[PDB]
Amino acid sequence: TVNGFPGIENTEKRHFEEPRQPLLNLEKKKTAKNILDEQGADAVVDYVKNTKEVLLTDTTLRDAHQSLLATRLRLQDMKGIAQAIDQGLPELFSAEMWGGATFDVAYRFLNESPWYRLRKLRKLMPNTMFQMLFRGSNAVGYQNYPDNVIEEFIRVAAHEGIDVFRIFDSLNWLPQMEKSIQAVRDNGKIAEATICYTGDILDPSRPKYNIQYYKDLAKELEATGAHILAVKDMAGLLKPQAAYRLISELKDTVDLPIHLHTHDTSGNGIITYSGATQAGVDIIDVATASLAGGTSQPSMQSIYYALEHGPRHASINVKNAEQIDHYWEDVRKYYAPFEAGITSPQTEVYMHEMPGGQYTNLKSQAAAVGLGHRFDEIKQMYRKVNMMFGDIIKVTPSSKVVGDMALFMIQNDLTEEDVYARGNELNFPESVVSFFRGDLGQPVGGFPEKLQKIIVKDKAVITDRPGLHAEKVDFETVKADLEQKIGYEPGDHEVISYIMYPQVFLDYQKMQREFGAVTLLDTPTFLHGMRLNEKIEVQIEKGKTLSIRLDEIGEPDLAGNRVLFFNLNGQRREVVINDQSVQAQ
Amino acid sequence: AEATICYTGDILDPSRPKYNIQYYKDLAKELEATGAHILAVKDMAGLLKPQAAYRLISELKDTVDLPIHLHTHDTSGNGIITYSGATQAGVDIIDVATASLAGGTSQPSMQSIYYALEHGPRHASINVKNAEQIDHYWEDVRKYYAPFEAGITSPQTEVYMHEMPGGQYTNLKSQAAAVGLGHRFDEIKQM
Amino acid sequence: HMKKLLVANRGEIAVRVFRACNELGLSTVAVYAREDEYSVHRFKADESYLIGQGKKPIDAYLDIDDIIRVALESGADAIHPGYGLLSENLE
Ligand SMILES: Nc1ncnc2c1ncn2[C@@H]1O[C@@H]2COP(=O)(O)O[C@H]3[C@@H](O)[C@H](n4cnc5c(N)ncnc54)O[C@@H]3COP(=O)(O)O[C@H]2[C@H]1O
Ligand SMILES: [Mg+2]
Ligand SMILES: [Mn+2]
Ligand SMILES: [Mn+2]
Repeated sequence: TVNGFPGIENTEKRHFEEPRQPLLNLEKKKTAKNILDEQGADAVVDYVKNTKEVLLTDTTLRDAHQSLLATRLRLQDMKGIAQAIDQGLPELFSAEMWGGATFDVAYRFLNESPWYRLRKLRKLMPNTMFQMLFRGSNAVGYQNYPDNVIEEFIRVAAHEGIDVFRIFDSLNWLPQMEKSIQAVRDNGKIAEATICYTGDILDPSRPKYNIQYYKDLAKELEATGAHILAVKDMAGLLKPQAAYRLISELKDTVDLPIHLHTHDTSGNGIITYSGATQAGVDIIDVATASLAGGTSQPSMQSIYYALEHGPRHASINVKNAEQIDHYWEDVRKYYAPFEAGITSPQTEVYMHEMPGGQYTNLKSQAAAVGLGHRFDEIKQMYRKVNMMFGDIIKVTPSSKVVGDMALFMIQNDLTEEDVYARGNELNFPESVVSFFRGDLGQPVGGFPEKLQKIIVKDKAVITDRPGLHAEKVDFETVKADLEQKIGYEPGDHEVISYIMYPQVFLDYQKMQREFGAVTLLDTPTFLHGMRLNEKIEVQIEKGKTLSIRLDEIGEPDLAGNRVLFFNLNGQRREVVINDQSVQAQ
Repeated sequence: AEATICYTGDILDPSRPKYNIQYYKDLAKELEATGAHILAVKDMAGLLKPQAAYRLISELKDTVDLPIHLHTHDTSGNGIITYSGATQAGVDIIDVATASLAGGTSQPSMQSIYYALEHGPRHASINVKNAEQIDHYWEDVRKYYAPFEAGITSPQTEVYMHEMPGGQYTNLKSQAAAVGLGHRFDEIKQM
Repeated sequence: HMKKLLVANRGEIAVRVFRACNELGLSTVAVYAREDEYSVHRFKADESYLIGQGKKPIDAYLDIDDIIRVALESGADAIHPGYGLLSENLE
């Protein structure tokens, strides 16, 4: 109240209505979660192939607010609609609700444990399969980790309620995914091996990623124990005819079901999904219409109505989908400071091929420095850097390397010839150094040999899997260190979260000891604090509802500490908080 | 002269027989009885599904000899696939807009409909680089009209139940908010 | 066999039975109306639930079905009526 939320600007707390609850016509039916629970993953795969209609994956809970609200969707907003989604939408194959940037961003900003969110969503959604975007050698981070850490993370995630494991690689490398796929197979869950799409397969001018490359990649992914093959289009580059050709050639090649993930950045997502449905795709990733379009996935209602009169239908209940969309439209207005702005179909993404989240992050980073008006030449530098690296796949964390390299190249006024010749003595950001040192992995076709020697001067460059070249982690010693650092016995999930994010978990525990569980507040109260004479009810526990009313805000004293006169549980309590704007003693 | 058939209802739904394909065929014949140069199909609410678009354009192309001018809105979010389906059925001219002012309520993007037909049997007669360069100017000047923008626009599939045009939808919402009935705007839509 | 008690009353007697149950070791469940949201007995129990929504507060405390539903959904075993309200009610 007296200092404002960090990051966003200080504004008055607007009055928000109670969001529109859905009116669902419940139809009880057997879902894929039950088939996984009693029969198994192979029975789930057989059920997917035996379904004529295209299955849908709801990416509302992770990717829709990743690409639009910058992963700022709190668990409190998902808790009011998770039961309604689980009941009124039983035809969904899976719901993507975990992994990706959510794991880091929740700890860093939302001050809530993603394990707590997973536990709550597993409680409120017992009949829906959960999916996390696993990223190969990395899991939620950006640096390499040893194999036992990844296996422990997979074991804990599968124990806590993750059913589908979508594992991709930043450079489409199979050594970085085989261990994760085998661990998911051993844990008894569905392993979704993922092909990261890039370039154009119908353009002869770019022959590095042709149809044959994706065909052999799908072949050698089928050689592993992958349950469902996945095609991830992070930048929305999949043209509809290219989508039809790719899905047809992959169905003629392997026998695994195909899962298509693409974005509506070019505005051609719906027709791409329809063309993949004609070619025989099985599952597609679609979000609700309130959080669809633009940077996010195509709408599930739009893809239902596009295939309503076609030869192949979409397995969804669109009345319940619109009823859920009412609530999502109502709760989108809570995240007004986190909106990117006016959205539009950007066909420029066919040139620079930025992922949408990376596009927004690069735009914010360029606005944070004195280069906010140079975004067009930033895009040109991004395209030229991607070409000069050898046409690598742009997805996290490899897209972050390209973005940081373009930002460094345009910030210090560099040139392709200048970097290629003069920049031997020039410094470089650590992301490009780590990428050329083999931390991310081996790209297809190998590094540019001369430019690598220019970029890294004398540091060690590996050519194998970076997991073998990492220091082993003993869980007992790090468990004891976490226990003495936080003062209580941690679980397996706390240990595996502390291993990947050492400082972030400690900061989260510090804010947990300071402010407590702030995940139980509603979003306007979480962001804008409280108003004068405003009464709120906070349910800290089932049966325990705090009654908080703010009566007065005192003037700041000489020491700078304001006194706030609260009415907690009907009784007056004065809270002393230090104002950060007085700057006086 | 562009004689215009105002599209409404669904032609692939047997539950609504008042606006079947035969009515539109009779209307096209009656409009070709005059000296109309180009036949136009104004889908003012984004009601034209792509299969319905293909069927309508085919059954109008075998009926009359005038060129077909398709106009639809992207309110349902299925404007691009509708335009491509009409392109496969043999439509002649489609109504598009620049990418800065496309999507949502307005017409589908010209760049998006060019890239949707880039590797098809029928291409789109446009220069996409100049279109994107003009789209840059339109994006720059769209920020001048910030008080006149109608908030966050998303693909609304409720336009299949109530069939308001988008401008009439915004005007009705503004009038409902101006008379104190904005909290039951869903009730107003059902009404 | 008895591990949780509900008090279908308000004011002094509710806190008295709460203290008796906490001395005996049982858990406590409270009931309150919207007009009684600031009462002491609401915050003196382990869990508290709102009864008689949209009714007169005296009639809210006399709602037999609402108290029964709260006691069933809260896992309560016993119900102490206190004095007054539904203490002498046979129904
Ligand atoms: N004879 C017909 N009867 C009924 N509807 C017809 C039709 N021709 C087109 N349509 C409808 O119009 C939609 C868009 O047509 P389009 O061929 O341009 O756009 C297609 C096309 O670009 C591509 N595609 C589909 N089958 C293909 C093939 N054998 N080769 C290449 N592309 C194909 O996938 C896109 C979307 O596929 P989708 O069929 O679901 O969506 C089609 C379909 O619903
Ligand atoms: Mg199938
Ligand atoms: Mn995505
Ligand atoms: Mn119009």
